[PDB]
Amino acid sequence: RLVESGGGVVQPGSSLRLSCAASGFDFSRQGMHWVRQAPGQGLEWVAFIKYDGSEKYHADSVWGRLSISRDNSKDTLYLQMNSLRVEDTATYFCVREAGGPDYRNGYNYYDFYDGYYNYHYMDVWGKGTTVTVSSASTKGPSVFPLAPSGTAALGCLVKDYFPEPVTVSWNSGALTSGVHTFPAVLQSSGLYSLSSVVTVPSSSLGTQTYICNVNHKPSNTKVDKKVEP
Amino acid sequence: TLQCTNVTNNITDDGELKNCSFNMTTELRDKKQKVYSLFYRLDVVQ
Amino acid sequence: INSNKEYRLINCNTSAITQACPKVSFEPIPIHYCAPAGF
Amino acid sequence: SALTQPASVSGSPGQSITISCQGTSNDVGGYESVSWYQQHPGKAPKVVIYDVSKRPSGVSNRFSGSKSGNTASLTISGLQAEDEGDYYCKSLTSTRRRVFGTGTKLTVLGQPKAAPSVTLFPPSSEELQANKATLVCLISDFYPGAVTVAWKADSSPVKAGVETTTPSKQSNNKYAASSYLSLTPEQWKSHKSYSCQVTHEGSTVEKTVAP
Repeated sequence: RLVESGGGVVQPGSSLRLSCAASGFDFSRQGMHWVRQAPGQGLEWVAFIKYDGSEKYHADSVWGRLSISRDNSKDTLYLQMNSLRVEDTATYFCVREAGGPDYRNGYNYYDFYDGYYNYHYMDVWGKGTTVTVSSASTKGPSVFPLAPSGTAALGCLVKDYFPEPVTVSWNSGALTSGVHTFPAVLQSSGLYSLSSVVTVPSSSLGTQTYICNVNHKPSNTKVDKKVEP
Repeated sequence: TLQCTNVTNNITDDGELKNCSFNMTTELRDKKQKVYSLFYRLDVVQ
Repeated sequence: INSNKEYRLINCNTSAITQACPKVSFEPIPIHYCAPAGF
Repeated sequence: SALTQPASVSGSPGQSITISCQGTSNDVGGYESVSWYQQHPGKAPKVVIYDVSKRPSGVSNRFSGSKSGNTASLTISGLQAEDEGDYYCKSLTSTRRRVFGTGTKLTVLGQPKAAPSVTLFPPSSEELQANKATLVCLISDFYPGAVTVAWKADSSPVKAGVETTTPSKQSNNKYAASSYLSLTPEQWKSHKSYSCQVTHEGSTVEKTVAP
């Protein structure tokens, strides 16, 4: 049983220490990895360590920023994450790959005094501790009533807010037909930019009132923007 | 079979002591032992 | 020793174990201790 | 440097498919240690293949693996819905580090394939007076969701200041995604026109806007 911990929502330029607390086996004679994963991305590999901790291999995307360390006595791995940046917004797993339990000539050879080896894979894999390096803070959204160019569809552009979510209803919830509640990006300043528009026919463009009720929750900024061409 | 190394010193030789890692056995007849010991050159041969 | 639990004998880490063969018994047999001449 | 995988595969249920992982002779072509990982949304990866041919206890016999040269392949026979997920290969390298594939999003196919609807919005006048400009390329109603987005100022490719979402699911059983283009008002007015080219399943749809 691995306890992948230590992560959190931090800033670029900060520092942090992770923890892969290990039970269910002998961590003291088993080499481990850190393995990160940006949200919705591939497994960006981090760093390998020896079964006692002298070797500290690293991917050069994390090196020497996210330095792997361990304590054999504590049965706990660590990732000394230094000088953090936006690429550390990721989910940090704990992975064993090397080694074999040296069953040779029909007998269990072991190294120093009947330890456990690495087993070419894991009995239980990494859960993933999440470091989330964003840049912005609690900021109200800049909501813009999208001028429609049949279906010349319109809506509201919920721009420049952090963090998640905005709960954009329409006309105090009276309008719901056609609401494309579409997800929020991570833009350059750390803020978010979605558009939970309502796709309407071209007849009621401004005739129907379109008050997007953009309740950003961490900034408490309910922006009401009537939509017209 | 003993896997041994010239003992740790800073050059200025020309050893005789070896760091010898070998697979050994324990009191429990099934499980075995991996140990290291230091031997004089006169007790072994390659 | 620390799936199902595994066990090992108690003497394994102490003393070489033998077994008294079933022919030989343990039954206490009355013994008369005797002394030689001059004693 | 990542091991190269195809961004996505797809297949009808019962279909057999293959994913390729192409490394160098110092990782994939240099060792037998190639292993393969399956990942579901919000869950941690699980190893479906190891030592390049081998299945870990509990894995279906529908999963096989192989290696030719510097390219190792995972092959899934008889796709069932539950095979849908992202697939990553891991390799060992000459310096004894580990490296992962770029990943593959595999879609077992619910419904028939569908192409994207593309809407492009010119920068709002409220934003232009704010001394900023942004182009909004909105993509919708496609499947399976995987999309290359590409921007062109005039006919020239533009890699500067573009952020794109990961395709997200809609209520209608199709995907959606967006791509935003950051520009200075001068950039917007200076250029002739700006294009959004979405490549889905080898096919590109394009929209265009101009000052």
